Amino acid sequence: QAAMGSQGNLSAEVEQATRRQVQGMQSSQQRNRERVLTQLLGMVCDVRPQVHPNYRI
Amino acid sequence: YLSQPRLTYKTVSGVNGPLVILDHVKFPRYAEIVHLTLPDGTKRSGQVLEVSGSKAVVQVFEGTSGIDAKKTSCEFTGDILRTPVSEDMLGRVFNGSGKPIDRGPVVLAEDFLDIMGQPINPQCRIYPEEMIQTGISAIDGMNSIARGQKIPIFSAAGLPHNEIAAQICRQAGLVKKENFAIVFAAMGVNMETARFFKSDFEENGSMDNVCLFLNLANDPTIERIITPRLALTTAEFLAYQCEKHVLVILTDMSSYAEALREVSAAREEVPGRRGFPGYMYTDLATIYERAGRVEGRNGSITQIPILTMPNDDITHPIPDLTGYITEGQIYVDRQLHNRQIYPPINVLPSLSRLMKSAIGEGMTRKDHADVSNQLYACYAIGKDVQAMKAVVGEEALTSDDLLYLEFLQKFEKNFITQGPYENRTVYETLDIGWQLLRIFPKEMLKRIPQSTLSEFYPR
Amino acid sequence: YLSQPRLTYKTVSGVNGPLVILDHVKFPRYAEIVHLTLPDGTKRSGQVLEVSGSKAVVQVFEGTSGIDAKKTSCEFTGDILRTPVSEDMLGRVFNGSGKPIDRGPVVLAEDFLDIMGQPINPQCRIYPEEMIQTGISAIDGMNSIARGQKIPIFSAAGLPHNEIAAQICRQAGLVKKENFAIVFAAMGVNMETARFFKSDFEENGSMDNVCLFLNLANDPTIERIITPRLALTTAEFLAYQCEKHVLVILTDMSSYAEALREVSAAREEVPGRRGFPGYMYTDLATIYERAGRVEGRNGSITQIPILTMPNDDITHPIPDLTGYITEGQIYVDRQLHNRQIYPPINVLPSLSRLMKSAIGEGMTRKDHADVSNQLYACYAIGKDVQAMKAVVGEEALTSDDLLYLEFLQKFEKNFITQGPYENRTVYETLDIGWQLLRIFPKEMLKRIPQSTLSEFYPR
Amino acid sequence: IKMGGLTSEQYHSQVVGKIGYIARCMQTIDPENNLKKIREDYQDVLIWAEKNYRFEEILEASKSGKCPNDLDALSRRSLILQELLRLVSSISPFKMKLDLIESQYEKMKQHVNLWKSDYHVKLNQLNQLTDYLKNAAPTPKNNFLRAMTSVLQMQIAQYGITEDNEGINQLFKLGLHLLAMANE
Amino acid sequence: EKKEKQIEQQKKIQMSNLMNQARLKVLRARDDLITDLLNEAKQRLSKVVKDTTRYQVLLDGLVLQGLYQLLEPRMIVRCRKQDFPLVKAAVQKAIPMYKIATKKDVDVQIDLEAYLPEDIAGGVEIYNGDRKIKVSNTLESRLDLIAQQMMPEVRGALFGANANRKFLD
Amino acid sequence: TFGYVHGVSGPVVTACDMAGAAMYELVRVGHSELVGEIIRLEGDMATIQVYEETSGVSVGDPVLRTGKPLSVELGPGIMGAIFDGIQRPLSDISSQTQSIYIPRGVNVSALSRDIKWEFIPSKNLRVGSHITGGDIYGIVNENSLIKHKIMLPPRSRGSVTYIAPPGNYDASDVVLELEFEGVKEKLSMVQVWPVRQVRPVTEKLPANHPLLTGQRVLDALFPCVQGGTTAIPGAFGCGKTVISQSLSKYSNSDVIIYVGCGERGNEMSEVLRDFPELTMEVDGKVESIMKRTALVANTSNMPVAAREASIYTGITLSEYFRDMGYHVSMMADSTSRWAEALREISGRLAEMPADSGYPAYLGARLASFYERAGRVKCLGNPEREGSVSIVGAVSPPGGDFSDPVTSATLGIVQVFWGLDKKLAQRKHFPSVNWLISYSKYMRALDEYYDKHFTEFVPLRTKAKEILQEEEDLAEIVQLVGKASLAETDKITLEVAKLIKDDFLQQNGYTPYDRFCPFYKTVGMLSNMISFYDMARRAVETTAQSDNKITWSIIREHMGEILYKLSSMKFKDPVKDGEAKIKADYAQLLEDMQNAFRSLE
Amino acid sequence: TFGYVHGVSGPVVTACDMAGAAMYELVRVGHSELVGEIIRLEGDMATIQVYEETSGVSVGDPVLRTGKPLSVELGPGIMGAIFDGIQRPLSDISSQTQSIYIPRGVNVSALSRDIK
Repeated sequence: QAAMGSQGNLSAEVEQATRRQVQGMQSSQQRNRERVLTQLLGMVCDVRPQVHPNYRI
Repeated sequence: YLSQPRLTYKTVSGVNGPLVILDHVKFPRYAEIVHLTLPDGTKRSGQVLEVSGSKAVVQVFEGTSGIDAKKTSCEFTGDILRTPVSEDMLGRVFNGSGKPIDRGPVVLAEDFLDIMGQPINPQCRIYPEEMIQTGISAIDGMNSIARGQKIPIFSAAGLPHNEIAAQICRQAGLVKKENFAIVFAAMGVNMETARFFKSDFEENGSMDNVCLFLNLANDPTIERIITPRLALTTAEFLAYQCEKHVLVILTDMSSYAEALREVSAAREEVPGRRGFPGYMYTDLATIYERAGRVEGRNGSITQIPILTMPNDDITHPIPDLTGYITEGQIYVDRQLHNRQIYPPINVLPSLSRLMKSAIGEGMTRKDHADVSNQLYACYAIGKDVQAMKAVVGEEALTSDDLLYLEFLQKFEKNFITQGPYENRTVYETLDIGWQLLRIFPKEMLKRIPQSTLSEFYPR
Repeated sequence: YLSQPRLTYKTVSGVNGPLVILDHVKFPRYAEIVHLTLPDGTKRSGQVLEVSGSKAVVQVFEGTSGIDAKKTSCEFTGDILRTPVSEDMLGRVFNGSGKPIDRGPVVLAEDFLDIMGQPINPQCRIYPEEMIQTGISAIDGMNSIARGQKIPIFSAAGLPHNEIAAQICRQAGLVKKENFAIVFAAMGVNMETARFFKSDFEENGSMDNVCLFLNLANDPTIERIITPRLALTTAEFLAYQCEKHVLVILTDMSSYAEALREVSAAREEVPGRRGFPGYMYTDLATIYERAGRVEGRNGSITQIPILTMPNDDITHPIPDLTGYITEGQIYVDRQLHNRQIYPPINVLPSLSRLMKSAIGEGMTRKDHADVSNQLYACYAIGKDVQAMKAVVGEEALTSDDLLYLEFLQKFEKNFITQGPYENRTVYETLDIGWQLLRIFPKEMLKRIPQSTLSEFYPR
Repeated sequence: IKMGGLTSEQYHSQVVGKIGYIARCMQTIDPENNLKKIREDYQDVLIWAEKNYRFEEILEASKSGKCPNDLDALSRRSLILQELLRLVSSISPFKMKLDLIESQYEKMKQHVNLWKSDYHVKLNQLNQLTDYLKNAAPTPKNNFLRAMTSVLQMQIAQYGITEDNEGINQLFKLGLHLLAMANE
Repeated sequence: EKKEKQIEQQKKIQMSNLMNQARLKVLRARDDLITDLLNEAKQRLSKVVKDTTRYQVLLDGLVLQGLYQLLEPRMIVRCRKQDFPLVKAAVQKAIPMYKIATKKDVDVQIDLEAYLPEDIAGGVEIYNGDRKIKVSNTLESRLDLIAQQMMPEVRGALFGANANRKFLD
Repeated sequence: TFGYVHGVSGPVVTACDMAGAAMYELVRVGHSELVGEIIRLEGDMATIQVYEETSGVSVGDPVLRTGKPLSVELGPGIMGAIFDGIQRPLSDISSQTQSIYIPRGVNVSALSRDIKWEFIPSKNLRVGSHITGGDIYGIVNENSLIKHKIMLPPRSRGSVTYIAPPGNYDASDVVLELEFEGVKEKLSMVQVWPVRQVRPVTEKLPANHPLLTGQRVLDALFPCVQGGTTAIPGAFGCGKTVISQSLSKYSNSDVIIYVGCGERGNEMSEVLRDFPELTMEVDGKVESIMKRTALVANTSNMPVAAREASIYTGITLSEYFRDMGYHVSMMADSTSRWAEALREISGRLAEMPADSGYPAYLGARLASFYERAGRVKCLGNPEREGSVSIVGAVSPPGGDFSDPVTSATLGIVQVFWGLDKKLAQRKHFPSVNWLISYSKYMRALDEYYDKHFTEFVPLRTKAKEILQEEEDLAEIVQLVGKASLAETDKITLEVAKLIKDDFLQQNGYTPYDRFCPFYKTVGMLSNMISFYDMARRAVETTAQSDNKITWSIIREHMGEILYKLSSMKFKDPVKDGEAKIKADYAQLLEDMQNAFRSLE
Repeated sequence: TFGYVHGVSGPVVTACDMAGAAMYELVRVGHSELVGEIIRLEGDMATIQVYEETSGVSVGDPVLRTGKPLSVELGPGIMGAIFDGIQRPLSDISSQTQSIYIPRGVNVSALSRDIK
């Protein structure tokens, strides 16, 4: 009976930890998202065409 | 970062076995990765096995079946193969080429490392020193592993070398007289054994520490070639950058050497000894010697190659070269296995050339070396007496020889024999050793110094 | 039929050992036949080993000595090698290529058959169950032949395989409680062997049933590629169409295999073990597997090749692949011959895979299988004890081991040893086997059920 | 990347297959929506059929992750309905009561590994007896089996399969002995 | 004791398996956040494409990048129908710069016959004369080729650097 | 569209104008339309293996270009068929050409299109219902044993637009017709699958159920399992015949598939003759074994390419019935003669060899063959789980254990019943080398044993221990002599002889030991090991004491008991009941206890 | 002068435009300047056994022809030194590059020029 019961508590515990981690991750993302996105799009737009460094003539 | 866009060629000029030959390639790289689309929409990776002028020979990971000229496209990825590494892959299960097969996400890289790595600078490598305990008494007590040693578990086909490897994976850890990590890497492991590994590590709580790479027996042999290198690249990241002691368990290096043979024959090199390539020594060295402690970084990499010795011939190129490069040997033995002893580790031919660094006060305990030597001596004398018994008869034996026979029995039955899920600290293995050595009165333990006998023997 | 004129090319482009490479050939046909007029009128034959565009690589049967570019005229016959066959081929002697050398006329074709032979449907191939009473006890009692079995006589240089084969030929007949035609393909047999076989077939008055295809030692060494195919094609005509029971002898499959090696080396194919072509297994299967019965037809082909094992190594490719393809080998042993035991048949390494279903109640006798198994077991144990006796001397041997040694001695003396002109019926061979088994007490005959012990043992 | 060994395309087609199959199994066992608790437990997968859709619509939703698309969970949930459907069908002349059916369903859902279960073994044995009779000829063996298996179906209707009812155990043992005995 | 150990062993398996699924769940949530970020990036690139003035410069870059990567004598630029005037201008400006930087003569045609799918965000695909070699400089391709390389820096920026990672070589 | 032959060297035909031909595609060479398979490409020239004798092909011969890889037809008709290595039905070729030869380029269809199979749709399917790959949309009454569950092909999908009513249909009739994204697909009862592509499964599962052969040695000391991978040498008097036919007549397998990769002609004519004669009890009726078996005959003289493709055709048929849901069992008569085809083809293609000449990819090929084994959760909607056991005979030269095929096999197969030539020469059958043979499935099966035969595992361990101790002791006995042995050693020897002669020895041709059920096997081993335990108990208890008991006393004291322990093997389940045999073995245990208690 | 890489098959690199190269001369292949030894000449090509891993070398990579065969640099500074067999100074590689690895194609001068 103890085994039948306590595993519910353990499940609640582990899901609680998972929810906390997901919240922390989502918060950090929602904070740094703008500065990552602007950089990423700027890097996409900055083309800088170059010939292969081995080209001859 | 590579900004330039990738070139995709439909110029396949031949398909010869596992190789697709493309021509008019612009400045091919050797070892460049390729993603080639078959006519029917399927996709297969490949590695530029060779280069010449405007030609590139792409070893397609999966077979070349269904490839053709005139419709197969072949994107050149413009860089060598690189593994994404993080701590996140500690606690994951991957197939031979870094694809997750635990239904998790693709790894969010902390870095991209070239899987060939570089050789550790011999003037930066350090001596291994302290012990890594595997829980298996037969190697913790008698063949202990120093942090940075490379010690292979020789075993014949059919012996439980896979089960021993799994036990080491589930039990290993620092002697704790929490920065330990494991990198399991199964090469050429059949599906049932791979499932055994995956489910065992998942079930027995160890998955937090273990990054498990699986190259099933029917996965591409090129993925087999690159699996040990992925394993060791992750091990180098976790050890020399995350500073946590890693234990790399490469499984079935014979099944790795077979893939090496296949790739050589694909290159159309002539065979070396016993059919294996001539350079197998350098290659196996490149795999093994990515190990050991390094000055100025508190991590390390220990290795435990596991070898299926063909025909049980210790002269065969795989075990011979592995003995040349590694620092010991642990024999899984067929007579013990048949007698149904587990772990059938035969401690007479087994050896650990750096055990002398992993033991002693402050690392395992004051009496480790002495108990190991005495157990070995009494075990060998007991085997001698057991050979003699059947010739001279039991009643022709002296009382000392009966003591040795009893010690042989109880050493094979209480110390060597462990059961898969029994984890014994090195301290417990030593106390079992003492419980066996007390079969003898002190005067027979001639290899133990009196300063130790007087301290440990009583009780 | 072929009404079109044959093209004749003076276009030879090469001569290379047995080969003749042409060029500018119009639509070459692989396996086509070619008639080479050499400069001096000598007319040879050859087969197109491979075609490529306009090229053909002829393989000249009568050799290439004297051939030259710019004057040798190769007439391309336009069809694969179709040989004539007629029932009156029985009682003729033909050279290696099927031309007459008995001073009789060429074979006025009753039909034309492709020497390769059209393969037979495994669903309507019958299982051979009628045992041939070869008369040789070392065969009938322990390795019995069944009418349809491919059962080569492995032997070595200097052993009496010719005498054994001649005895089988002149003694073979069904079990009493249908007279064999013979088709004999001599390959690389010296004149003494060819004349022995011929003189024996005349001495036994059998010539009206024998069709010899001689390719002597001094005859050209590519012709013995097709000589066995000619022999088996005539055998198939006699068996599956004329309804006769035919016993095919092939004198030296090793000379055949060495002709194959010659051609393979001349073509510079990738060579297999010991230099023989890799496809030797398939090419020997197309020779051996033309034995056996077939539904509807009343004829049958029994096949008794003969192999000279080089260096007496039964693992050499010729005997090894012949043992894969043929239903078990009779084995002629130098260690017996040097002791002067004729026939030198060693019963340990020889078996007849169709024996088991060709013996028993109503077919030979109730005790046949049990006597065979028990004699084999007793002989094997006797050989082991004989090996031991050299080490431990006759004092250390137990009386049971002495019983076994006596059985071995009297088994070689009575059961194997046999007059060259003596045909022991299967019943006599079994009685002689029991005479030996009764050396042992009934308790030691473990492979004989109690019923067949009690019924037969005490008499 | 492969999921479960199936290319993700096949994986999502299989998900849509399980969804359609659970819809079919419900429509078979309970056309009059009497089995309400089961209906609610399968609402999430049933909704995609209770509301009409195109196969490619459901496949798009699954590939987007909007559907229930964990193929293992779907397989388990489908197997429960499949075994319950076999229970109800293999006793069709003796259809059992709704509350008993729901109890059977609940016990089956609770079972750790339904496929390897004694609950499934008993259904297999009942089917072994029943399927043999769909074409058997008039003879004493077949008449005895028909009678004994009909009373077995009755008893199954009365006591489900969760109960290791002794009458049903006896009927299984004897019916199978009779089935195994040679016709002569 | 053996029965109690059975219950304890089941407890161990269940706790282990539950914790493992929790680990994968958090990691998959992280991957999901990254996927959200990349979808946002794709939409932002579409917004950029809407603005011709910058888009013209972006195409001037992409077309010439394709020409440089191919270095062929005869070439064919494939673009969306919406973009044709802009890609025309891009090719017209790119040809002289190609000549000067590579010294090669070149002939660049625009594939009016078969444009890219209208769903494509933008960019170009440059084929060589016989169409057996293709360089795919569409914006989606570039964004992928950039994000896959950026992930380390993206992980660092979004979810904070790894404190365990003492050394970077 | 179609190319032209350009070179011919045995079974390798280089063909020009094959511009777009796809690797491993099928082509129709020559004017006779021989079947061929592209094995290489160079520019516009393909290179074509040919599955039929090429003698008489000429340059310029049309090479027609079928757009499908080597594929096997799967549908109602397989059960009972005798197939050529590439699916050609030998029986229909015979009945159709009315002559005993296989014409070159014969093109009779794999499955008869004339038979009116009885097809019954799955009742709950309807127009518009969604189905996916592997769904069982109908069932065909192929024969009284196998109900051929017709499955939507893998890689198929969509909404049903027409599902045929119950009736009788040809293998060609459109039986179902379904739509996906606006494209319609019409399905008949026969599908086509490339033999070299693994037939997909939802999930592979551990192989945790025993596959009982007839042999006590194998069922006990080296268990095989549903979906297990096994290797055996091709022995004589045993091996190929005894085990195959015993598994056929009775085992846990619902379908048996055989593949004679390189079988000798007359041995193949033996198999094709015995199998249609064998019968089995099912529901109290004797039914043929060809109602649940299929044979892929490939005699040694048939082309090398076909000798290679035989294994794949067999394994694909086995996987088809696995997907249906059966516990299929496959016997491959010679993977060694298969490795010969691989070697020869590699040589002809001019590839670099490896150890002993075999192509370096032999390991990968053998893996791709074996690893299709196992217990699987089949695709498709109606939940089910079949399996495909695989048992591949090996035949290294002269019994060599380093032979590359044997080595690569040992690296893949979970079970290996190696061969002891000493026993073979003694005529001790089975000839299993119980010292180097192994089975890695014991870990799995211990659960099944702890649920069904709870006492079997310690018996197995003690039997292995006894065999090994006797092996050890014989080395001394032969070097010195038996005088020095103690009572424990004597009992170990004299019980190991009992085990080796009366438990691990089985006459497969007798009515009683043609097949040894597991209750009989565990009863036998239980009695023998109980005898060992109680003899050792007596001697151990009375050692170091004056009233000493010895084997010399026990043997004479209860000679009857030893006789009955030896005679246990003769009990016959076919007439003696399971109850009778269990009671007899328990009575022998009782007699043993009484005899030992009296000796004490 | 410079040659150019014309092929790469494992360690065996094949370089064009090496007309004057001396047999068993050393060359620095690729942009990372991996060491290689000319084991063959043919025409104006050369076969170069590259000592270090070739992964990443590409056609067209410059091949800088060292003027001397495998040679040791002899002078002050040898004493107390640690050298790889090729005369690479490890006790300077580790110090200068602050890394535990031998950089692929490292080019540290064997004897320090800096120390007086």
